[PDB]
Amino acid sequence: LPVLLTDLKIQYTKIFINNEWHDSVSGKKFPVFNPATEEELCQVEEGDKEDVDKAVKAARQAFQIGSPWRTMDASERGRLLYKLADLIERDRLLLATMESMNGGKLYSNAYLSDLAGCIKTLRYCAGWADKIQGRTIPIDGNFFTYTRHEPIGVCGQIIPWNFPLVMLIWKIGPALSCGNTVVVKPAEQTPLTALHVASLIKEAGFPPGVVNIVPGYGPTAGAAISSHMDIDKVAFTGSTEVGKLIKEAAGKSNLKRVTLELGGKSPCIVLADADLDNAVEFAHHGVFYHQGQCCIAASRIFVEESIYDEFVRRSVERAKKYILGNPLTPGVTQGPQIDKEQYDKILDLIESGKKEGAKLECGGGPWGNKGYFVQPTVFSNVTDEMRIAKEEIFGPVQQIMKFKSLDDVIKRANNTFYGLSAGVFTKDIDKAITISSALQAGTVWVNCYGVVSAQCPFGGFKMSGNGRELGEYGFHEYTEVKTVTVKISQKNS
Amino acid sequence: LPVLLTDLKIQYTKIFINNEWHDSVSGKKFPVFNPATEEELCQVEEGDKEDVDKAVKAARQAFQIGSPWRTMDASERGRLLYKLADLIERDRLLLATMESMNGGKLYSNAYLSDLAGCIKTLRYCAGWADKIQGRTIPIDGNFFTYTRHEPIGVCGQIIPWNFPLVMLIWKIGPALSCGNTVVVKPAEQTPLTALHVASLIKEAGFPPGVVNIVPGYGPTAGAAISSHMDIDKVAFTGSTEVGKLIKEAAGKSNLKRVTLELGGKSPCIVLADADLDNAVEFAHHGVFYHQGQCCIAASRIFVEESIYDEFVRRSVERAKKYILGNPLTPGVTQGPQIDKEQYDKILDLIESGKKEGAKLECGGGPWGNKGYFVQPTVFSNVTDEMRIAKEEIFGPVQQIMKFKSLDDVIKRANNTFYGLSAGVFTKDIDKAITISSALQAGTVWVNCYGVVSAQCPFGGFKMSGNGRELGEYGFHEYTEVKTVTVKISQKNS
Amino acid sequence: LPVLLTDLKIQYTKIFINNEWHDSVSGKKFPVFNPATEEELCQVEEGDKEDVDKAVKAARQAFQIGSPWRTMDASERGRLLYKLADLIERDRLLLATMESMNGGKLYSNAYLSDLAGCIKTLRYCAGWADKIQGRTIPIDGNFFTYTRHEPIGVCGQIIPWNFPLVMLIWKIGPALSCGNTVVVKPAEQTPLTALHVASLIKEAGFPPGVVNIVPGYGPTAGAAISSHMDIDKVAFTGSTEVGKLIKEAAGKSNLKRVTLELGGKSPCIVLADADLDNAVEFAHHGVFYHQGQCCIAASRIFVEESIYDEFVRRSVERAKKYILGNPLTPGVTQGPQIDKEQYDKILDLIESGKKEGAKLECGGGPWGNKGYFVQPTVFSNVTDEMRIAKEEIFGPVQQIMKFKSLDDVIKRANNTFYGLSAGVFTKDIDKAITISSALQAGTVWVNCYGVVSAQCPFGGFKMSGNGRELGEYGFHEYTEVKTVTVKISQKNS
Amino acid sequence: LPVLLTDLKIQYTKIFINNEWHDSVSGKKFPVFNPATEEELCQVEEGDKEDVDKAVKAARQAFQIGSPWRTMDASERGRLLYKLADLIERDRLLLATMESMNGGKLYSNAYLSDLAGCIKTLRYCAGWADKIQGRTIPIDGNFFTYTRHEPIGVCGQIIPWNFPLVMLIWKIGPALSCGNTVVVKPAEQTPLTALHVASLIKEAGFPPGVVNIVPGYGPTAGAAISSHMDIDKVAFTGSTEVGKLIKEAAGKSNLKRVTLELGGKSPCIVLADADLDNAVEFAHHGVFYHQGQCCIAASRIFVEESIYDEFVRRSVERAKKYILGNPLTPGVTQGPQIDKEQYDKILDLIESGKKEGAKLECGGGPWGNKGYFVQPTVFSNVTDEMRIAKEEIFGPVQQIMKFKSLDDVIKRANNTFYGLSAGVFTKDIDKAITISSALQAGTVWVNCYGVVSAQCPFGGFKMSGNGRELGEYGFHEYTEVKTVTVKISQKNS
Ligand SMILES: [Cl-]
Ligand SMILES: [Cl-]
Ligand SMILES: [Cl-]
Ligand SMILES: [Cl-]
Ligand SMILES: [Yb+3]
Ligand SMILES: [Yb+3]
Ligand SMILES: [Yb+3]
Ligand SMILES: [Yb+3]
Repeated sequence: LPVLLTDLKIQYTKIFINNEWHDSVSGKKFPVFNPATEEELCQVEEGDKEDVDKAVKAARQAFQIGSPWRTMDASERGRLLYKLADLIERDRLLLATMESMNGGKLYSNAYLSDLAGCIKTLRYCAGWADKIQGRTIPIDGNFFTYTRHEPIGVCGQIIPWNFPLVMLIWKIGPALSCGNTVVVKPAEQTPLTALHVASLIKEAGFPPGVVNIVPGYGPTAGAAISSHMDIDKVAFTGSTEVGKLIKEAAGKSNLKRVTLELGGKSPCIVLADADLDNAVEFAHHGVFYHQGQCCIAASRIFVEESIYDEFVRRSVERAKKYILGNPLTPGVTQGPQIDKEQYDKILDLIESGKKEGAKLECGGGPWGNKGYFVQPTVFSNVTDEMRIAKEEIFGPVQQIMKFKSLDDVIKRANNTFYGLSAGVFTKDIDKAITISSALQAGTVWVNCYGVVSAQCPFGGFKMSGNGRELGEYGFHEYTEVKTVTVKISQKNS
Repeated sequence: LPVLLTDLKIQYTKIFINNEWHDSVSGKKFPVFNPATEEELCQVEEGDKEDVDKAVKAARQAFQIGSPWRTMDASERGRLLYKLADLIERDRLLLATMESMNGGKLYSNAYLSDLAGCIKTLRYCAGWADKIQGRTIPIDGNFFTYTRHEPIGVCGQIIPWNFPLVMLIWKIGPALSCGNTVVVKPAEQTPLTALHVASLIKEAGFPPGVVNIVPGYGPTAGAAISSHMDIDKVAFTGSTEVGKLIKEAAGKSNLKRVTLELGGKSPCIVLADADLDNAVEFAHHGVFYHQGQCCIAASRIFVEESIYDEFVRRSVERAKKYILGNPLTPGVTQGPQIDKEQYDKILDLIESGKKEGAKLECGGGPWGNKGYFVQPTVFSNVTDEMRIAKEEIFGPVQQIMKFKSLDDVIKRANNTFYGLSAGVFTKDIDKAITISSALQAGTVWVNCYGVVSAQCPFGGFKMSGNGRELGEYGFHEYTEVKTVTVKISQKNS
Repeated sequence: LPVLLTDLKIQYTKIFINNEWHDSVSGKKFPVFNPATEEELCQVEEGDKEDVDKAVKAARQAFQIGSPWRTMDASERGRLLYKLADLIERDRLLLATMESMNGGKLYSNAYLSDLAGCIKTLRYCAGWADKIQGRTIPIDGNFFTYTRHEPIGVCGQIIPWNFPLVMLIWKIGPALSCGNTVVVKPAEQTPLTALHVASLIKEAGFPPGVVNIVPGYGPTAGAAISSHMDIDKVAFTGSTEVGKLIKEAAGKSNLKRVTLELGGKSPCIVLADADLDNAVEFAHHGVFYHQGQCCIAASRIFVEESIYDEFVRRSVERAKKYILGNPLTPGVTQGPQIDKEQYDKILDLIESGKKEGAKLECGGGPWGNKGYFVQPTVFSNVTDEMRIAKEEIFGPVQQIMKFKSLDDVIKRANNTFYGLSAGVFTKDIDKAITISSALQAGTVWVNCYGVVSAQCPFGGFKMSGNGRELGEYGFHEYTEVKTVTVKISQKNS
Repeated sequence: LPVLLTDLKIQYTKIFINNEWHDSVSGKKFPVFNPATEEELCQVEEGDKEDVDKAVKAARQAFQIGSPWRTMDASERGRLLYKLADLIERDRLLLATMESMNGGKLYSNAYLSDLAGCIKTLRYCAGWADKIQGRTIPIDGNFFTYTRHEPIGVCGQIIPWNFPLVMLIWKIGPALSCGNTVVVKPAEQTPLTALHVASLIKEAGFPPGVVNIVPGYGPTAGAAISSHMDIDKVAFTGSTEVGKLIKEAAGKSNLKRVTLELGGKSPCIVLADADLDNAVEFAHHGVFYHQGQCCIAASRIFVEESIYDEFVRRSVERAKKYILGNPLTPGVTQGPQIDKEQYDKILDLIESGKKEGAKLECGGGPWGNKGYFVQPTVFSNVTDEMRIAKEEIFGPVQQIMKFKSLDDVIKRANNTFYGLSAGVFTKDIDKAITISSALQAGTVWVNCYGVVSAQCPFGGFKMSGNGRELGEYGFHEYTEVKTVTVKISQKNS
């Protein structure tokens, strides 16, 4: 784990449009904070409807027929993306520090996991650019028919604060690989890494207007994107609540395409025959990773009666081993929550757990004199009606439940409007296949949890999302199919 | 062209749920009319929110893990669909008569085109049932990862009145092939063919609750479908205006998946080098087919200056050759519009053409003492600002425009919020490919128009739709991808 | 199990070319026998090089550009195949009787398994006809590039005697679905079902010359096919020995494409944790099905030491329960071997088992006064060097071996030039996945054996074959890819 | 066009096995020559059957289950290939010089075309590594079935002398991307670039034994590869004559898979309406590129009568503009033929053209006092029976023929056992599509010629080849499909 041997200096704080740095039309700025100290890190230009309009015009112009981005070889789009990955690799130390400092993310994770995933995902996407293909089709009658899988056009992309850099790349990688242009609105909490990446997009040689980055707030800049009459598609990751507003606004405006990656209340099912230590470790990591600030948090763990007490005991032992503090210090194993609103919501939910009669096993309160820290918390004897069993906590709070009937626990696992992911722990082949088939979740892990790679599509069932990101399948939502049918004198097979 | 040698008797008029016939919960009925005579044909049970709720419960139960529809071989779903096609083929005379009588559709077309397309499309879809496949994926790390392309679940399907039988099959064929269950709401104007098909679904042996058909009105039964908290996906074909309401309601309710096939204002571009007679014939058929009541109507025809006068002349000659009347009588070549609302809208638009200074070449008024008939109408010297150049008419009204610059005419062709289809007429290879690439339309025909087959995906760019129907690509919107990732000791390529 | 209530009458005995029945050019005929009685059933026209030449000219003419088979809609090729399946279904009783009588196949199996598989496979293939698609490709430079997946042309298809009807359809179904024309040479032992099917091909309405059937001998008619200068592809199922001659002759003649489905010496690995009764039953059925006359016979069963004695005991109990006799009589559970040569080879191999010191558990000799019957035979304590452990027996002879080390048994399983299939019996998820990955076999069954369906590709590793049949992947070997690259002024994504 | 500013020094001349440099088992060496001067460049170790055996053992060991190459992430195989491309890019000057000096290839072409194509193709292949996917399949019955697209194993790859570096990468790129190990035998005329690349394979960090390079002769080392009992697949590019021997030897040995890219006698058809200057230029470049030493040489140009004289005139003008000499000197536009055998064959064929009565328009003899130079030669009034119209010349010799009937000229174009490529020159959409459909050739160019890219599959019909290289489709011949079918209690869609 190497480190940045010089203090981090912030440089890019302006709106990025047509590969140039712009002040906001209003001239207004907004503060960016460090969640571990509660102090301001810098001021960033506040983009609003006027700044989004400017970005969309730039993206539209870069998408015009005959433009450099439209006419360059698909393989050259791929080359630009591979170059961008090499540049992010070059700036790995500074990006990981910036991510840790701005996002409250453990530095070891930011460096070893987030930045590695960013680079790997970009390289994966670069490889697809010249492999996106349409079809020739044996239509009835004397015609030659083919399809083009064209880019859609201008894509508005709203990035969350939990994995700012990784999610930036999950959105721009496929969009750019397919030949779209983008208007990106990073989270108001975490715009800094995106703006540094914008500097590298310019350096890599992307044509101007292909990527535009407008920092600002959700209700202003985000709503402007979702309601814009000349944005062809919006991609959003965040709360199911905002996802509903995005989908509504797309309908009311211009029927723009929508992909959504939203909340979860993901279940694990631990059968009596499971490797118990493996299940305890993965379920733990599943819920506590990045201070519980993952959509796929394993937030309902159902364990068969006969191993339930042992599971809870081993779980509690594991949860008591954390060292809270500044995420930049080596040996620290839990950072802060992102901000006050999230912090408040987590404490309010923990209070309902206590009140509604869940058994508190450890934690259950705040920590420290500054920073938005929550003690890692475990609740056992949780029942399905409790707030902590129904609502996404997005904090370091583990719920452990008991079951005796597999039919019943699958019904309980599925009894939610969420459906992002699930885990199944068992040594039985038949159970692994049949339970994973029966769970209403977009990703099911068997004897593991939280394994996400560029090669696999990822997305939710039900209210956890619309569409998929990554893998071969995820590229589909960044193309628009055009059928061309040509009259011919005589067709032959 | 054989005919039904006995008078048509109407039999199926009730709500179809769990393969049984139900009265409406309210007990209310609504009238169904013949648009050629303005007389009532029968009374049909009026489904509302209570009847939709009943249908969705039935569809949900038929979709449960372990149910007959979920556990039967994919190849058996295909067999049921091929059986259903054979039954529709058996009842071809009666279905085509019912379609002609109820829908105002020329009988020769209903028999030779609509019913043939219904049967062919069903047979095509039947063939896909056991060919829908997921992937095994070479994920990073020691894991085995695969995907399942599962059915989504309960699909609400809202069918238009213009092609009631064909569009019923375009929706149910793929949905059922993929293993979904469906709640169908046929158009209030045209429920009769759908209910007859329901009788054949029962006869073919589909399990109960797999297909449920609830006749009724858009604002009541349609809104109930779009806003239902346990419908996983809604598919709608109709006006862009209603499409916007559907997408809004999906967002506000349960974030259900939405596919929309909506209006158009589709352009044709006729180059000076085109086979003129071929272009005149296809552009004519393109706009006048089924009394102009096609989403893909070729409603803006741009013709190069030097051949423009000849094109208009030959167009007018062709448009003056129709015989209006009852669509059941042999030799009749134009039937009525579907209803009063459509009729009014068409006459009001024709009035704006005259008023705003378009040149009326033929037609321009109503016809007859009964039935919703409009004279076939041609306007030349149309300009881009006129109501008839901007708004979907959905009537027998042809607009012919002049151009001299190809750059300019592509911009004019694309200058609309619509984007369903387009036509290009030229003998030049380079022009055919480059113009078709530049047009923002889901289907582009070259030297033809209106060629639609089961093998080709069909759908709109921009506000003409979201998603695609038919072809390999159209099956994607009736599946939900689940990724399963299994921990293993050691992976090998 | 219904039966033919009238004595079977043989009708079609001539060469089938251009949908007409031909005598042999020489005028010669050859006898066809019943293997259960050793008596002649009829005389069939003996096709030779002159008759193959005539068939290839017919197939070539039916494949010419502009011919009915080349110009008909892909969907119509599919319709013809679905019609042919309906006709085979209609003649199911007579075909199953003919198969049983001619092939020595148990009637219950012929009716319930072979004929059902024939019909299902044809219906599967029919579904692919209009779903075979090429690609549009984003090539570097200003070009439009697409591919056509064309039929190859005239395909010579050499069918084995073990599953004459099923294998006829495995070859012609995909070939015809893809738009090829075929010259078929059924096994000299079993030409009768193929000729009846030819009568149904004519009845279904296939254009003449699309399917031609030339009965005759391997060294004459088969060699003529393999060495023909105007056959584009040869498909052969049979012994690895003949497969080598076919591949050699394709190289020496016209470099025709070759697919081969050849012998096996397929292993099963039974782990100590396996469901023992399930493993015993599947391994038994795996080796004894159709008198052991299956390429995939489970002819080396490796069982973990601790359950080995119990496995052998339960295996022997199962093998002693057969009733030998005429395959048409209800209750009979083992028919004869196909002919003298196979019969001799089986007895000679059984003699080596005894001689080389394998432990004979049951059987080990001939049965009856007529017909080519072999007692069902089990050998335990078999070692890897014995003839019965190395050579394909193609008879009712089970070999059971012991192992203690999983590493070692995988090496033993793989230590063969064969590689058609394998079985793994275990309750452990990790073992199932890792063992199946490590086995060098085209199909690996887990906790089952011999499960073959139209939807799955099937074929060998190593000397068990070249290429795959059936599934999506199997259709590839019946197309030829043509790339078309068109110069254009300017490409756009 | 930058150049190597230091004299080229040859370094790598030994056999490359397990990432180490080996002398030949015999200790023998063979000379390598410069074809422009006829002088020896160096001595290289002569690999024979003993050296191939050593290479195959190394490749087999690197392919064992549990080895680094088998267990590394697919994405890491891709990374190694992208690294190798970066290294070839770094050594571009030296590789292009070595190619020019050893291969007789014009330096500008070697640098700007060959090396660029090498790098681009490697980068394309790198992108596929983690995108090779199998399927999950909805089989009949209660089973879970999936497929693995595994690497085949040890691939023997025999590279031609005409494009030594490009063809090396066309073979190793896909093979390695798919996870195979390789034993490569470069052409005896041109081993030097391959051995330098081997040095870069070691530097990039490929595991030992994954790539092994054995220089030597065709009849010894090549035959050893083709006949080896433990090589799973052989890929060969070269003469159709040797291709036949390779396919024969694969059949006689171990039924190894064979892909062949062989000769051509490719036709162009120039219609009267074609852009004549464009057609003349592409047809010229098509036949004369790299001294005519391309499999796809446009060696039969059929031109419509009315433009034939003008075409010949303009062709002859173009062919008279070459400057022959050493391919390293700027401004030189034609290098030597590769060796004496090729040189002799070309002069002998040119002599038949004169003798059999073709009209000699220019050239027709040798050039210079040293080097294997042939004057660029044009023959008009060529007829279909002449040796120069039937046999692959593989030299700078253009044949121009006359036609009047399009039906007849397509028959003439197709009347050959070859089928690699073809060109069609016309402005007519219908003709372009229908002629390209009717030509029996693997690649058809329209209004261009010789356009080859990594994204497009390439290969022959008929005796010009078996299989395809490059594009998505070309990756298929470097995988082996394994079906895994798992018994389950109950399947659900
Ligand atoms: Cl498509
Ligand atoms: Cl997928
Ligand atoms: Cl392809
Ligand atoms: Cl597959
Ligand atoms: Yb505080
Ligand atoms: Yb009226
Ligand atoms: Yb005997
Ligand atoms: Yb000389």
